[PDB]
Amino acid sequence: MAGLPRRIIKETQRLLAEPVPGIKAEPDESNARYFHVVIAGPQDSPFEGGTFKLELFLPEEYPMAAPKVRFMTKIYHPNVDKLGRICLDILKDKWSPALQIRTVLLSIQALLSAPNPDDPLANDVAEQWKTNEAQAIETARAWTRLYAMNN
Amino acid sequence: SHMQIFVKTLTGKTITLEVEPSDTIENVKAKIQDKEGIPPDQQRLIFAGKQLEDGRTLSDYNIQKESTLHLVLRL
Amino acid sequence: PLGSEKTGLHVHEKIKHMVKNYGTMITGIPAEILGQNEAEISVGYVKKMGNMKENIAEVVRKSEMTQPTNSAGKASNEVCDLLLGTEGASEFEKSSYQVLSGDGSNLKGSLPNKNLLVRVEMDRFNAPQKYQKIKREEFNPETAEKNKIYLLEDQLVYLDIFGKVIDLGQTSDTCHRLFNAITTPFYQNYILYDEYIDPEESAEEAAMFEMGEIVKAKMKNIDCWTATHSFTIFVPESDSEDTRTLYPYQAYWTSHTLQQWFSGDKDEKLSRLGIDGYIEKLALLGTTTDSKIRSSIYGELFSPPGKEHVFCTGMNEKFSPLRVKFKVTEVNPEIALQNLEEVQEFIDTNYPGENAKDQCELYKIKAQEAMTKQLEMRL
Repeated sequence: MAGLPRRIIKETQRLLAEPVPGIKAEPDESNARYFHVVIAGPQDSPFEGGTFKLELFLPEEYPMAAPKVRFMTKIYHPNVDKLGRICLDILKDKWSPALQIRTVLLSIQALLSAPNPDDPLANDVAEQWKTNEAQAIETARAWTRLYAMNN
Repeated sequence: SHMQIFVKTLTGKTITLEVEPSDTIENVKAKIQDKEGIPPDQQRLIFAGKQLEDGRTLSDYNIQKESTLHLVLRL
Repeated sequence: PLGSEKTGLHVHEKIKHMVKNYGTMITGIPAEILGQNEAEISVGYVKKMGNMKENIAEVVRKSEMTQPTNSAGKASNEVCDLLLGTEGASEFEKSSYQVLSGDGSNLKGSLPNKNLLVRVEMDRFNAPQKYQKIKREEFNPETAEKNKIYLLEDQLVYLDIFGKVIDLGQTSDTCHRLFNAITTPFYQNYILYDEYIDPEESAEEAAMFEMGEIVKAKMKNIDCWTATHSFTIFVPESDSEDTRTLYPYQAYWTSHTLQQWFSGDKDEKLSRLGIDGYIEKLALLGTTTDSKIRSSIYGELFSPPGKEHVFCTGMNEKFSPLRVKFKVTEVNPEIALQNLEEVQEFIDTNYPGENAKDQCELYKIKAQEAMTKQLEMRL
């Protein structure tokens, strides 16, 4: 709470008070601009029953600039690269302070239910998603059970 | 101090712009809009293999007299 | 004039059928030229170990040069070129845009019962969201972050998208008061309209609020409009005023081509709104201030087919004002049909095939061959 504009303090408290369903997001003790995030694999998606760990970080320029987010758990998704980064891409526009931490988290969650392999970040993964969606989904189920079912 | 650069597309069509070395990349995109009727939000510019970012400036990429930019129309 | 409408709809049906089946080939560009230029732009992405020539193939496999443009502006240029001919398009380009009036009426009154082409350009109001205190000694317009408010000890200025400094008309007394009230380190360089800032809380927070009110009032007379989207509407002549349809044609950056728009029949689906229903949605897009209705209408009018309800949610909610602008011109069906028929013969001649998919693939392999050879000869 120390050293922060009222907006970050209140975004934080309202995330803790009324968390996004399926998402746990709590700030680190030593650093309040850093959030330890856990997103559950949506139901009826290849990631169901998984529990994916992510890092969400508010740089010094937040909220003028978007949060940085990274997956920590490996995941087989056409929009997550080998290093855990996601496409928070706003078409025909840029990040704006009208967007919030909650919006970023809801978008990642939605993206797990709606993979988009036509505008990709993980190419190998996206190729197989467009070409062989059934095999891509099976592999993701296997990745989920190997990497995301005990932390 | 005005100067002149070229913008080329995949079809080989080339246009000529008059610009200043301090001109922002969004000013360049608006000059492309003036010539071609293409919105800035529907343009990507490439110089020397790298993308020209909004909010930066022509000199920040060291773009000078008679440089050829590449206008990408599929992303 | 019973059966009179179908010579415009044949123009519509021909361009739709050809774009659907031929994609980028309707521009009439020979496959060789496409491959040659893609080659020159591609040289630097090559891996130069092993036999570079086998990874040249890796580059040619990597090519997307036959996939159609998804620039909304470029697709509009192509629709204009096909339907009006190169010279007609050039005359249409010279006429001025009209700002769509609040109720759309100026556009409805610009659609007499002839075959018409509408071009639309839509702007988004790109006003500053950020400010920073700065000393005059430290402020350099060329290098400073653009589209930003700068509060100096004796001046309040707006550094616009073109790096020009616009004074905001405040006395040095007012600026000195505002500068000296905003003292907290993390409010020296911040955002303008924070919903959590309370003018009744603090002298600093009242100064931040007052500066936002000043900037907001001044931006109302400053041109912050930047073109964001472009499309066309074909409006064939009809047999009765109440049975007239329009057909919107668009591509959309990083989202879809005009081929894909046509394949999902969004032109037909939107056509079912009628002229008044479509105009009314288009007119509301610009008058509403409810970001949820703006996003919902934007989604309905401009998403790729089937994404109307997800297109402008979440990260892509439409927070900024939009303004629709239009221009209208008459289309000669003989000219547009002759244009389309010349392109069809060009394609049939130079890229023969039993079906359209084979002509497309022959075109693609010809372009790949020309790219392969050019990249070979320069490495």
